[PDB]
Amino acid sequence: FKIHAYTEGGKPLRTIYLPKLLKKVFLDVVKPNTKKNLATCGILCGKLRQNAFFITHLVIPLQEATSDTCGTTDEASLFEFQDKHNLLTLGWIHTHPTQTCFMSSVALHTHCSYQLMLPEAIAIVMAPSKNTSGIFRLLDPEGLQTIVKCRKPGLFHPHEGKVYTMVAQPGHVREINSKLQVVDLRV
Amino acid sequence: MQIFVKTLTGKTITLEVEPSDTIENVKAKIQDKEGIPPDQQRLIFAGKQLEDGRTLSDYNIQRESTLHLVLRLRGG
Amino acid sequence: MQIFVKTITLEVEPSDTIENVKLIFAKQLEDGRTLSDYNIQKESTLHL
Ligand SMILES: [Zn+2]
Repeated sequence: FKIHAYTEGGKPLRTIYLPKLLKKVFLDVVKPNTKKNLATCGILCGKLRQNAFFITHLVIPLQEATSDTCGTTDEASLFEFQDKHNLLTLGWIHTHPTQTCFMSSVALHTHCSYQLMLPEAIAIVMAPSKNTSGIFRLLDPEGLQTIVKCRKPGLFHPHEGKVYTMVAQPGHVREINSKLQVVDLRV
Repeated sequence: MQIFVKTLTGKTITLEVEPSDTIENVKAKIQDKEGIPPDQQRLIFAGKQLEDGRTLSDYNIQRESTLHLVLRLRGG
Repeated sequence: MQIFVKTITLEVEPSDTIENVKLIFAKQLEDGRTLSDYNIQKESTLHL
């Protein structure tokens, strides 16, 4: 039951407990968007206890979207919310309403910055028209270095090398049966 | 002087700065140290989101002041 | 949506024809067909 998770570079990763309910509950709350073929994003928020992280809250921030992108718009009000309740950012989640399950260059660039601050940060992608999903992270250090060094123009563009990976099963992410709270800040 | 940038991931970045540094310049330093692009960064001090073209002294940011960093999220 | 042609990036619509785009997709793309027929999506890689 004791897991030791090592990055490519030899760095140990702390455990993140993820409620079993989160993927299902996320798809439920963002369904009106999904049905209008609109991507939606969410934040995985939680707490540090005993050298371990717990995802306690799914937060749906103020955002804009298309069929192929979502993006937050008022991160200051989101900070305010997280700061007041002492919620850490441990990862994020978003939908591919019609696409397969993968991390795009847009998502990779977004997630790199989180993972650089928190080696354990994860990105969950839901592909509900395929009925698939996955939990991803960049290869550490090479994947992160590739994205940090990247200056390629274009919202979407390709990268050389593998860059990212699906988290190991089992891994530092441990899915548990647990309560879950969703906070929808949208207007 | 030094200032601190607390992230929502539980980490605190320390930065050597001058009072006359623009917020833009502070973001570029965060890129140099942490690898986070400036356009993804939003910096907050005492309830105010800080403007790229203004300086630390314009917001009365002082030695050992703590700023807060929140990131733009984008997927798809 | 943006797709890759090995590498150039193209801005396209699912209803754009192969003719309108001008090709293999890991099957050769018939000129009278559209992109959506081949389940082409963002970041799909084509070969010139
Ligand atoms: Zn890139």
